[PDB]
Amino acid sequence: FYEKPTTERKRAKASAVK
Amino acid sequence: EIDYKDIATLKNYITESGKIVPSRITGTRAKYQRQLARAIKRARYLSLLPYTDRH
Amino acid sequence: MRHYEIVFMVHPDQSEQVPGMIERYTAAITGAEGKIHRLEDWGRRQLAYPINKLHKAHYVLMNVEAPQEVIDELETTFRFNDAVIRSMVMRTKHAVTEAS
Amino acid sequence: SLSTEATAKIVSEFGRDANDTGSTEVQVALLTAQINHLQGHFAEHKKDHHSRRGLLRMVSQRRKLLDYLKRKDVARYTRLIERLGLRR
Amino acid sequence: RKQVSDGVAHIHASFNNTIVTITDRQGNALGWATAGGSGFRGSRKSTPFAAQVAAERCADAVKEYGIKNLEVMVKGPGPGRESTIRALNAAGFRITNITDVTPIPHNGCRPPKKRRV
RNA sequence: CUUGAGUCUCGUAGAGGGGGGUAGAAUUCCAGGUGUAGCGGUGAAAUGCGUAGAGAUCUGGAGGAAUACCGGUGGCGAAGGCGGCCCCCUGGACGAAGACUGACGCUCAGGUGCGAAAGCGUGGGGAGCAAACAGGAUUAGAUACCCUGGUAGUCCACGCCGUAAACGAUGUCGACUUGGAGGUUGUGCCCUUGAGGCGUGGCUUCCGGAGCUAACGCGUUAAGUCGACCGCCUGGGGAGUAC
Repeated sequence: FYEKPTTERKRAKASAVK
Repeated sequence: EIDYKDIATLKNYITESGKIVPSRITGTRAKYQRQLARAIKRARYLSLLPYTDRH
Repeated sequence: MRHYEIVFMVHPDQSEQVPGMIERYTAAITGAEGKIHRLEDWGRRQLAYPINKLHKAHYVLMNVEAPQEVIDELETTFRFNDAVIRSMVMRTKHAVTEAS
Repeated sequence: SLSTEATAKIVSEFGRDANDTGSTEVQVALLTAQINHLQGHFAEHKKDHHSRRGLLRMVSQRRKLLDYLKRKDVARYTRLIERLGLRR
Repeated sequence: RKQVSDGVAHIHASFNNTIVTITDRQGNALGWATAGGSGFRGSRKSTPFAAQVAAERCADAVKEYGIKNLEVMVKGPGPGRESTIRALNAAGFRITNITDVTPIPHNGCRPPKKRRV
């Protein structure tokens, strides 16, 4: 994506952090 | 302490193919990890240690 | 004058002229106030992976405290040379004692 | 950049004594030594914009120290900027 | 004929098709059979039920050469990866090693910006 | 005058820039060998590629473009942005003690300079990818989604453009004001025995009463309590449009 993957890896840190 | 040719104490910080093992599998304090990564990358370059298992 | 801890590699099947590399490089670097402070030759070895023909190669170190201007012309001497394979000049890394 | 002895001589002759780094003329001439060195860099690259920010920062601080010389003590100002050729 | 008795089996497990080629270490592909070309066509009828068809025909296609213990390496993901291993092993062969060596890149090129729906 | 601001001694970290090389995987192409009737493609399909030797395989060779793993709620930068490795030049930042100037400061209309991506100009380059354009399905129709090709562009140097949901939708600077848990980078003392304990810095992410808010929420990195400057707002459309 060149701009999503830094967003999902900085969103799903809402998914898979706790 | 660390350098790029202590090749003995690096096969404990890579896998069989040479993919650097992450920190969250070893826990080496985010600095020794960087230095290890550079050592490992310039050891793959210089061919002491393989890029990939087919490399 | 900054510390430069370098590493060479030459085709393994002419280690006869490795002393030629010595008598060239060490002389040319000592000419400029250089000193080969901790030199060690691991000699004939086995790579992690092949290089252009053969799985073997020939490791030597030089590991100088050279001035910066002469080591780059050394690298130029590598660049067109055939008997060498890969160099890796480094930087002082906050110059430390013998490694291995 | 600039070396330790290169700054040491500037602190030496331009300071009222040894270790007078702080007097504004020492700072001015040390900054102008560095600027004169870096013109030779920036004439080589011309696409290094993340260093002309630093060059401009120190040219701006040099002008800001010079104006302070001008108000506080004129004689040192008019004796320095010809020892440097400064304030063209 | 030559009867090398061993060989490196190839499973180019693509997604729409999983063709398999049998060979020894020199890279001399002597026999091969195509899952999606084993009479079968389409996509869901070229799925690994066809892969075992290709495996059995290839076993028939090279049973004249007498290859007993078999090395296999795979390319690509896909359903035509697992069932074919069991099929070829049960089809008069003996295994040597299984792997899928599908070439992950080091960020080299651009593959397409395909379906979006 | 020394507390504001700045110089020097000294180290610490870093995808901060600019210029050079350099490696290997991966797509593609080309040459070679083996041998073979399909390959690809999707919700089924043809266009396509191919019986010549395609796909598949290994052997090499050319080129261009990006740097798997580490990698992170990480780091750096004024922002835009910056990830292989090594060197050359360079820019900041921070921390330990010191020394030195003596208010040298903050903000800044105009002004100057940097400004993602597209786009333009003149010459190269061009592997993939691909607006446009072709051909095949879809649909009621399809100029779209979908597939097969595919040019500009994407890459490089020089020049221009100046815009973005350029966003923390939070201007810069300073002072004050309960706590907790992390992160990253210095450092002081302690048997560092060590990992650290006791402290101290900086940057940083997440909770949370005071307080503030319409509210969500912010909450020592404030949207709290104040100060100095600057920019902007004044119902929706018309309109960021005409001139």
